[PDB]
Amino acid sequence: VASRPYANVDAKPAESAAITILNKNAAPANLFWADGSVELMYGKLAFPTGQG
Amino acid sequence: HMNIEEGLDLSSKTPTALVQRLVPSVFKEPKNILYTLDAREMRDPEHKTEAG
Repeated sequence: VASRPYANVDAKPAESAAITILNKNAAPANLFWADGSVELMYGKLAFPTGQG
Repeated sequence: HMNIEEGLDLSSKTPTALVQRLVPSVFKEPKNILYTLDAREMRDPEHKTEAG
């Protein structure tokens, strides 16, 4: 019941429900997004100054 | 240090040999501590500070 506000699909799978693969052939992807989901974190390693 | 000798005429007596004894004083092999930090670990300065 606590999961119901977080639901994302209209029903649970049937018993032995079939799977359809969309990528029938190998192909290059064209990419789409709405902003704020796709991100780069940037960090700096501590390479010391003065030592060596 | 000296021998004692007895009597007035000492012509029969060996005089005391002066022995210049010496005491050695020497350094040990130097004593060391080694640690390492990688360039990820060095991002937190407490590691160097507490290990020092």
